Order: sequence, then C-alpha cells, then structure tokens
Amino acid sequence: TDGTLVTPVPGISSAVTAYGGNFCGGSDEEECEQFRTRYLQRLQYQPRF
Amino acid sequence: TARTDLPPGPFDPANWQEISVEGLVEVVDSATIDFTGTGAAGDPVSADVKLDPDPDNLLSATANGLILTADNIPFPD
Amino acid sequence: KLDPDPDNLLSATANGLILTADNIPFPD
Repeated sequence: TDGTLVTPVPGISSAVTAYGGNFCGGSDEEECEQFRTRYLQRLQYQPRF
Repeated sequence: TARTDLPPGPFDPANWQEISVEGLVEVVDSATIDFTGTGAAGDPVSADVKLDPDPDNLLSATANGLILTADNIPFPD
Repeated sequence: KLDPDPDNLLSATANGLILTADNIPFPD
C-alpha cells in the first residue's frame, strides 16, 4: 500500500500510496504447447462485435 | 517534524511540519465590539458585538447572532 | 460598520447598537 518516491521532486511528498494495494495484470510468456491452442482455435472462431 | 515515513533526501517543506509555540496579542474593547482573551491556549481571542443596554433597545442577540424579529416590535395599533 | 443609508435606523453609540420605535415611521 505505501511506497516511496525514488526521485525526490521539490514540493512533492516522498510518500505515495497505491489505491488498494492492488496491482493486477502480471503474467508470464507462452510455450510452444500453450501456443498451439490460441492458434488452433483462433482458426475456428470469427470475431463479431 | 516529518509528516510521513520519508526516505533520505534533501529538505523539502512539503514533507516537514513546522512546530510553532504560542501567541499573545493585545486587544482593547471597541465602542461596538467587546474583545476577550489573550490568544493563549484555553484563553483564546474572542469577540462579541456589544449592544446598547438602553431599556427600549428592541435589538437583541440570541446564541446565533443579532435578532430583530417582527413579533416584539410595537407595531401600529 | 453601519450602512450610512438615509433611513438606516441602526445607529452607533459609545455603549452599543441601538434602535427605537422613535425612528420607525409607522404610517399613522
């Protein structure tokens, strides 16, 4: 939740807060087998809006 | 006094709160305003508008300020 | 400060603010 400002800027507090300590969105790369699907499946579906 | 748990760095007024001490001023009651107190803790500077204590002074002062309502006025009769 | 209007009944004395029916001009 509570982090610091690495570069001290004049007139700005050096203590920032994350909003809910929520950092969402991290993940890893793909292998050759996780990629067959997501390929051999983007070939069966046609997007639609 | 540091306002927050702050990392090393140069002094910045946005991170430090200045510690004052106290303050004593001089006040004199005016012709229409009464002053009380000296500004110290527990003895703060306060003011209140003083009205004429003339018996027929319809003007009065409740706990919310001056009042002159139409009820107590000797309307024509 | 009291508004110096011609018919402003509010007047300032050494004791305090005063208003009296003497100034209030009932229509009689």
